[PDB]
Amino acid sequence: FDDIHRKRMEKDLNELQALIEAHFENRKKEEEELVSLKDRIERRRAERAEQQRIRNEREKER
Amino acid sequence: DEDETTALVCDNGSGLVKAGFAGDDAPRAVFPSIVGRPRHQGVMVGMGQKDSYVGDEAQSKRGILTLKYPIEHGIITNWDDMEKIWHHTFYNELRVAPEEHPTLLTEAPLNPKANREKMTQIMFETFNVPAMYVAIQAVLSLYASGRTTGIVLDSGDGVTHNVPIYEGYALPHAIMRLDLAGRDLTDYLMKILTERGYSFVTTAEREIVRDIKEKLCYVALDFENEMATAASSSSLEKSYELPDGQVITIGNERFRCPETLFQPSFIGMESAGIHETTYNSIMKCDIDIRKDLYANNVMSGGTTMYPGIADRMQKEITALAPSTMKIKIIAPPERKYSVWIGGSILASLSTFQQMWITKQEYDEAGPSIVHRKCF
Amino acid sequence: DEDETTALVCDNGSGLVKAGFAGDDAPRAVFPSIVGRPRHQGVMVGMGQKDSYVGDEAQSKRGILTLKYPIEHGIITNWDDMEKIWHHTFYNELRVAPEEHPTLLTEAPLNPKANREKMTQIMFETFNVPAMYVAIQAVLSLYASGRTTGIVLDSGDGVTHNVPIYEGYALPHAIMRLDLAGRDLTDYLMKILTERGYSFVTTAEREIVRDIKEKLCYVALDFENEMATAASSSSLEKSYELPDGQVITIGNERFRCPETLFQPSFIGMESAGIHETTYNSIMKCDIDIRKDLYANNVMSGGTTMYPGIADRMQKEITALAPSTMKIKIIAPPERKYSVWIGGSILASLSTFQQMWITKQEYDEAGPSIVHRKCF
Amino acid sequence: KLKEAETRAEFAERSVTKLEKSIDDLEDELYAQKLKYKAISEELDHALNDMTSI
Amino acid sequence: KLKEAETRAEFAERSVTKLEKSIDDLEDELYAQKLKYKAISEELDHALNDMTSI
Amino acid sequence: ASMDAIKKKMQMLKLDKENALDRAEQAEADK
Amino acid sequence: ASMDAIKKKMQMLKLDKENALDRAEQAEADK
Amino acid sequence: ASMDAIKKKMQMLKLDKENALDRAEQAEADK
Ligand SMILES: Nc1ncnc2c1ncn2[C@@H]1O[C@H](COP(=O)(O)OP(=O)(O)O)[C@@H](O)[C@H]1O
Ligand SMILES: Nc1ncnc2c1ncn2[C@@H]1O[C@H](COP(=O)(O)OP(=O)(O)O)[C@@H](O)[C@H]1O
Repeated sequence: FDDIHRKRMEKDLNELQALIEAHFENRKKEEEELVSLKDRIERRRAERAEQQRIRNEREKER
Repeated sequence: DEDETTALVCDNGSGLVKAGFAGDDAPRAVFPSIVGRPRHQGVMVGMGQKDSYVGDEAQSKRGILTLKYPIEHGIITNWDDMEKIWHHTFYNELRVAPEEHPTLLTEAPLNPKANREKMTQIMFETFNVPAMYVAIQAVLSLYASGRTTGIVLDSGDGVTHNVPIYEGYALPHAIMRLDLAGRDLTDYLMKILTERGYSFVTTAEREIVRDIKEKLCYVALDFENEMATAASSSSLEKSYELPDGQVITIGNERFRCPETLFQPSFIGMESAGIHETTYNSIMKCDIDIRKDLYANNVMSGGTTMYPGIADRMQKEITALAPSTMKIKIIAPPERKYSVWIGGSILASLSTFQQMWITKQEYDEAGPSIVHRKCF
Repeated sequence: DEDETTALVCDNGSGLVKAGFAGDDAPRAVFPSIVGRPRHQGVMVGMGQKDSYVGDEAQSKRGILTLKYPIEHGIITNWDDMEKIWHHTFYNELRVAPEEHPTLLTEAPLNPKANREKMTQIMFETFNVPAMYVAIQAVLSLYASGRTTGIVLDSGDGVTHNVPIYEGYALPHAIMRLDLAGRDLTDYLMKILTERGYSFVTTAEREIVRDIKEKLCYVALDFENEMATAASSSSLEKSYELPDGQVITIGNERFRCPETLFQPSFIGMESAGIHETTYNSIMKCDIDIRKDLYANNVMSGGTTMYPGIADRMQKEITALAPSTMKIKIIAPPERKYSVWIGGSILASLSTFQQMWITKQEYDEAGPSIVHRKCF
Repeated sequence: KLKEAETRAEFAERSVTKLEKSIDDLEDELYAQKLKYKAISEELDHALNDMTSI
Repeated sequence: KLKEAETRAEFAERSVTKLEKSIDDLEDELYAQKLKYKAISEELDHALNDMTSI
Repeated sequence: ASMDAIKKKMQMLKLDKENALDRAEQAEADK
Repeated sequence: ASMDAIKKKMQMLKLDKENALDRAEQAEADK
Repeated sequence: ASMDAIKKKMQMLKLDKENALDRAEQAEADK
């Protein structure tokens, strides 16, 4: 019986460390990859938006 | 998905249903004990729409549904709705059809026999389960917590049972069953939030208050002192975000609701509270039993997860108990989730295989058999 | 003009303002809780013209005014318009001045505390009343009807309260505050009269509909049968003459509106009706209480004056209630104005003269004092 | 039709450059949130692994 | 000129539609940033305010 | 990340100190 | 960047455990 | 004149007969 309790602590603490790591790392990987990716998407969209604004001004003159 | 005929295990309360399979140490899914039904006339054509929604469906579509709970004060009053809950609970999420697997359902020790008889009948005649067992919730809590001895407080949404068990034996003369529960605490909060200018009267509103309680409320180690400051200053207030972007700010009501557990008079209940209920069960047991029950106040069921409750219950019993004696509460983080886990433990014990009612004995005797076989 | 410092008594609701002095058996005057304002640009010079009109002035000049009611389903929000209503009530009707008289105001038991605090603040700070007392409408409803035990069914313009009282004690856990009232019936009738080809959307139109309802409506003992004949024949129709000479003929709308009290779904409300709330408020009380509450369901407020309402609720409660036991509705002629009478009874009791907030305690503590001094 | 189309060409293009701008002004301010809410929360969680090393 | 103005109006309408979609997506992303940020900052303020005894 | 590390370390230390303390108290109290 | 509550109490509760553990061994040896 | 005489006589008789009937029923029902 008390071995059940020990097994529970063994899995919970192995899980705790796996989880402190997975909780943090899954977010740091997904989250930093996401902002890095979307920081670039945001910049590329802003660049394209500026280019289209310029393109629209050029057509207006045409 | 399963490679053995493991029993399926559910703890069906007046609040929520916890479910998973025998042999695990945790439920795999939780559903509210809710079946929802539309209260409006359809105008558009071809938008689907069910006659009723179950569990999480009932809450997700709740904007126009009235939401009913099939279980009240520990028993099933509406079993047609429980059949939909069980199909969803056992087959849609756990992916196991009971037809090929035994099922364990739970009850309080004094739970009306009619409820254990219907639980047995339904799983055998509607789900064709090969075997059944209806378990005592107190037994299950003690297994999960690693105890054979203690007072089990199953203080959930329906009823507080309060049963002493010693060396695996029931001590029924010392049971202090009390009609004081989490559903009443919610009703009280709805009324005191009404006093603050936020009336809640519809299903959507009722579900909001239950959400406010679960996220903001606590019992407090010392209620009257906590109230003296909370009722006097904004420094103990906490806000909650309502579904439409509006907010509610709550002060002493934050703990006055949970306090009804210790002061039942707040809801018109004739009771001195859950700590005297616990104490009297210890008091009524034999003198060489009492020492082990004072050292083992066991926490299961809902409300056991309010801040200050584990420390408050040990303090309140200590205050009633004789000096010299050590009063201890069994209240680990895995507190309350002990009843589902025990269902898994019991279902899978080798010493409990003979306790399963098979769908042999069941048809020869009928559902009244559960009263003769489960305990 | 009074020769004694008798308390002033006034029920300032979402509908009507009832007022008189303590010790009488009726309000001396009753008028709507209305402050009106011009919705047009003036063109003639030397025409007088107020920025705002009060009570009967607001209705008399309503052709160019938008009319507002400061009390919203039982609570005061527009305290500035209510100061004008009180000043008019006291000085232009009763010919009294609160400065020389203690004043009693009343609210439902689950009315937000803000109402009692604001009423207390204004009467002490703008009218300089020597004392104040905010009474419970349920208390006053039973005093007027002659009961210490019963259910207060106060079904008026603002909110239906549904509270059981036993031997002078509240049984608050059984209060069923319901968002179903005479105010909703006025708006619902405007919508079903629109269905008949007579659209009503403006203040003048709302006041016309409130008059149609008050003079033509009833509920009936058997709704479906009354509906079947009203929907089939002119023999159950009744005409109404509008202020501008138009005539509207009304059929089953005459009762379909009022029927919302028993079928709240007609206005989109999640409710089983006023008879079920009465029933459940009793069923949640102890069995040695229920025997007295079922025999004493007591009407107060408007809508209780509709033909078939006492018989309709008694029939439904009786149908839901157990046999042997007797179920009865008390529905005295002192209807709709009985809470005022109860105010007179309370204000004049010798046992009540210690319940007043004086204008000493008030300034030392501020208006929040009402929350501790009245009940 | 040309005046309407030209007016609409202007309004639609205006809506395009208005939205490209509100979007940039959205996204740019949004990326600030995007880059700092996750980095603050991320570094908070990073720090938590270490904050909790006691 | 009309076909060109209609091209511009429709170009821009198609483009504004895409931009409107970008806003709808952007706002959902924004909400995710705010909601996750809020959830993280608050789950920590509360986790640390209640979990103070270790 | 809510303090998951703490939630479990908290349970570990409260339980371990309470058990160690219960042992300290009994070890002397037994006389 | 530890939160003081967690750093200070994790160490103090850890110490209550260690001190109690040693006290249990010590007192048990005496008793 | 609306039937004022009736409105009150109606209340008087309904109440008096209901009370008398309640008494008749109890007088026998009490056994
Ligand atoms: N942390 C918590 N805070 C406030 N109330 C709680 C908490 N946990 C559970 N409760 C309350 O307990 C009730 C749940 O009943 P429960 O005993 O868990 O059924 P079951 O026996 O299947 O577990 C609900 O009213 C819920 O609001
Ligand atoms: N002939 C009538 N039949 C039914 N109800 C009426 C009649 N005349 C007036 N009333 C209603 O009385 C209501 C006034 O509210 P009231 O009941 O006096 O406040 P309170 O609930 O505090 O007692 C209005 O909704 C009005 O329409």
